[PDB]
Amino acid sequence: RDSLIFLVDASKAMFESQSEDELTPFDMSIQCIQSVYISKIISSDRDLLAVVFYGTEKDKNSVNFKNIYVLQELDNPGAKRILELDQFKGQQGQKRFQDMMGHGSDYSLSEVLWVCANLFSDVQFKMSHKRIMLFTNEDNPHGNDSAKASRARTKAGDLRDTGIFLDLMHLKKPGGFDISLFYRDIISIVHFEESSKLEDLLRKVRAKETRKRALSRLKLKLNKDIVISVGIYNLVQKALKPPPIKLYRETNEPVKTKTRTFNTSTGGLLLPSDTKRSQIYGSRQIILEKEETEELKRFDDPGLMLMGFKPLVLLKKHHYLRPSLFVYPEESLVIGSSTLFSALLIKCLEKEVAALCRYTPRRNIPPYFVALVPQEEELDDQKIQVTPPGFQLVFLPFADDKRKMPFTEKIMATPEQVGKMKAIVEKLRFTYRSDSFENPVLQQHFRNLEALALDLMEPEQAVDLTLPKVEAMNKRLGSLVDEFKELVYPPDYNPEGYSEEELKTHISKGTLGKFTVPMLKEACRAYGLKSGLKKQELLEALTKHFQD
Amino acid sequence: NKAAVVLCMDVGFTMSNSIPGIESPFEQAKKVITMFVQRQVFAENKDEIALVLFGTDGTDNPLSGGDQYQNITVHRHLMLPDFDLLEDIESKIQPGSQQADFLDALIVSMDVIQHETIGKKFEKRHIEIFTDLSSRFSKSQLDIIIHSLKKCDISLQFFLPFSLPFRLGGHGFPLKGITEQQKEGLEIVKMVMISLEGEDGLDEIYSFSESLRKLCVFKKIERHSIHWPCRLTIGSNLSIRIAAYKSILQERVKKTWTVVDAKTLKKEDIQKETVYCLNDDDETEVLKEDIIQGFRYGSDIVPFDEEQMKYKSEGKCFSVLGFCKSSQVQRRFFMGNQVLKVFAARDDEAAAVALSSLIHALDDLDMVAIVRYAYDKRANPQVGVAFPHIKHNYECLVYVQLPFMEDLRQYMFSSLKNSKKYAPTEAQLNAVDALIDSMSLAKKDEKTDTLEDLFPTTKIPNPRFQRLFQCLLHRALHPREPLPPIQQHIWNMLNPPAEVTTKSQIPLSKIKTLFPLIEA
Repeated sequence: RDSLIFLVDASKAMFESQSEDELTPFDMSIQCIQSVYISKIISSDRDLLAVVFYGTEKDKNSVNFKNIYVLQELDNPGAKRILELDQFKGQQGQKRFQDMMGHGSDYSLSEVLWVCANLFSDVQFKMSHKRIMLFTNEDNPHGNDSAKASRARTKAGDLRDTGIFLDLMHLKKPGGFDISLFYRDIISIVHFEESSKLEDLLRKVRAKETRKRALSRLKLKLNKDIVISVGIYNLVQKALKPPPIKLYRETNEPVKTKTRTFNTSTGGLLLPSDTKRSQIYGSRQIILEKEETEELKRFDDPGLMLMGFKPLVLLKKHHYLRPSLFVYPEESLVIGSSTLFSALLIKCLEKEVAALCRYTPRRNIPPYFVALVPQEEELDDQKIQVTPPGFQLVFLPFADDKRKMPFTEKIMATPEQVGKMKAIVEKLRFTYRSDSFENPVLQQHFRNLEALALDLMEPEQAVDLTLPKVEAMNKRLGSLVDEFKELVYPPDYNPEGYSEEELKTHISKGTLGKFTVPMLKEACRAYGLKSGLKKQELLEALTKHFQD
Repeated sequence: NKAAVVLCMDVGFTMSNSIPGIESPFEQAKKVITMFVQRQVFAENKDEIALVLFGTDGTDNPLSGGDQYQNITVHRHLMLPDFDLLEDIESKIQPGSQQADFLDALIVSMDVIQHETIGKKFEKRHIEIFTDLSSRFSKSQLDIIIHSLKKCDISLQFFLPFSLPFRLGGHGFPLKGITEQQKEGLEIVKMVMISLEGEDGLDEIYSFSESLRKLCVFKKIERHSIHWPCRLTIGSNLSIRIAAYKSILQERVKKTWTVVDAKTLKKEDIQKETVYCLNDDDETEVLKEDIIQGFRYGSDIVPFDEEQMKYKSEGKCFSVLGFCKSSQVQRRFFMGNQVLKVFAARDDEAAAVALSSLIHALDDLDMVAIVRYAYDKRANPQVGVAFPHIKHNYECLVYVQLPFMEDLRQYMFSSLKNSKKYAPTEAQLNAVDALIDSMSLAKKDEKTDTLEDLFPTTKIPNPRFQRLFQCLLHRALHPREPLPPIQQHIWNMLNPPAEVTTKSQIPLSKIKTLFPLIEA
């Protein structure tokens, strides 16, 4: 279980919007937190979250320290917690926060750092990660109190030693936000840009709300011996609608499910060796031990066997088979890998070539040829890492995965038509980004689920973004539609209601001379051309009739 | 729906000729033939199969009246294939001493189809001949042969011991190293195929070895996939009738292992009983009548006016959201487990043109369409990409599902380029540059300005099935013996050409030394 404390600066600056139709840094902060809470609930993650504000007027922390208010201690996300945080969103919610824990107050980070470090201890479980995410638009908190500023740097330095990590979600402030004035010696380790929009803040939060989780770790053997360890990560993973659970109607308590197979006639409970495996084909039964059903899948031992390098050109976009994985070096197992790996990534990029490997996930599983496509790192304007460095593990289909298709005749459009369509395509241009759409169904489900867990009057019918903005598209298209139809749809269209070839080839391939004389006659008969009684004759004729 | 296939197998004497180390034509043919029958059997296809043999010591065929079509045997008449056919191929059937007239066999093979198909309904009649074209034959029949094949609509395929160290099924015999008789037979084979299919017909002449690493034997009998009809819509005023086909879809083991009793080997006797009880201590049992469902919401537990709150979709669709630079829709985002190819509704010239506009329009501006996809009413809507795909014979859009936000798992990773801790040396870089060069699985060969793949993994069948089938069979025929080792030709096809391994040696050695590696 990973723990995450959300630390929010409640100074007076945090409630002043930077003169735009943008939200106040406090508002941004709160909302990105409700987000991480809801994110965790969606992926049914078991992580622990906390909410802590400092610089407030009232206080609430284990040792009555001043100006520090612990709204929520480390615990799992719940409907009520989100509702609570939500009460501080928007301008009206700002007042609610102000009233309850009046902002603009004296404080010292050490005391604050301690309380958070303390919320962890209090935990009664085991924690894989301990992080503190600080939301503040104040870059030099104790520049006037050269003592607090010192206790804070120390106190921070101590947390790192305890394994607690702090990330800075610095927010906008008039003039900018100089990280080098203080937080420089406080954050754990270029850095992220300051967040002025809720859009970039969430992106920055999402990029740190979780910690690397490998799908596995394998031996990427360059050959029998030369081997490097890599971590296989699944950056894309269809989010499923979690299934319902069974409960003891009276206590609404979880119910484990045991499964016991047994022989019906002897009422005896069956053990794995009291049953064999069967399959039938017609009037033929085939029996194998369970061990054998698995035995027949075994090929390579787990890992990625190198097969060679192939120019990226040969890999085709429409040759998709299943989501791709991400390959990064795993220096922990085999030391030196990050180096070999790095060299490869550098050379594959230079040569525009991917490394072809015979991939085998776990034990007893048929191999699959994959392409390790070189992937260069990319950061955007906010310094957020858009594309990591390493290799994209791409599955290639076997012959059986391809389904060929018959075709009718090709009926190509005219340059005037392509023209009108081009115009239409541009009016409907837009920037695609992978985080563009939310899953209609998941939203609906959990939105309702929330309303219910909150005994709310009714649920919040989400807005399907996946749906096409028709009225808009229409308006933006203007007459182009009607002008396009004219170019392609007849006015009465129901929109919603021995052939020359052969013989020429035989000649090119020199198989005409292999023709029997009867075949030669019929051929000359068909072109009613002047023949003969001899073969060479018919041969000379037919060839001349075409080529000469 | 149904295909009638005749496997005309050469069993003549020269088929047994064995060159040191290399499996004889007879053994290779036996392998290919079994690969075909295995598939047909464990897949449960109702395609009927007849097996003709020419070169047998005796004569057993409908046309043998009068010392003609001698040494040709119709070992198996048209009918579903069963294990009794498979056991006949391994054991039973052996190499002959005679040399039958290869075209005579063909004729006998054609006769099996013609006569034995009258009372039935087949969609395709196909013949597969495996021979080394080593002996004499009379060209006199060619006349009738061709014309009948065309009239009866019987398709054809040839599998030989060569093509137009030897590793069966690998990716590595000069037409000069074959006998002159073989050369003459090949000219008649080459002709026959040209008269039947023209140029492309020459691509219907394979070698036993390449046939092991291909599905070409099943080519003429694959069941076409049904289309998905829908309207590609742009706004609410533009509509184009389309048809979608599953271009890519992973094939999977269909049949499952049934649990039976170690002795009766029956299922009936076996029964799994799934019961429920309190999860924490004082593990009391619970009754179905007293069990409800409900989902979790964090720490909350909601007992789930209810199902009646499920997402409501307007149903089936393929509507456009917008267009955008292709570069923004990166392959590493592709999701789902299929690839659809969208064409204009069949026989709708208008639509054909409409779609063509779009397709070319996209290929030009170099953009793509982000679309909303919904298979049927009950289906979960999807958001994906539709990008142009233009070819010689056709044009279409390739649909592929894209991700929803909740599918994104964004982890940050440390730049390895700016890492002073790991940055490789110049000695190390060129070392790898050397390796990559040596292990190239491609070559700018022949048509000088052309690239040739030396390891087309997507032309190789999943080694999963042939493996499974082999085992299944070995257990059906040899119940007592333990499952056999993987067949070499299967290992040989999953490995790269021999060249690559060779050229790699030295480079690799240097890379071994230059890159230290020690387990923690």
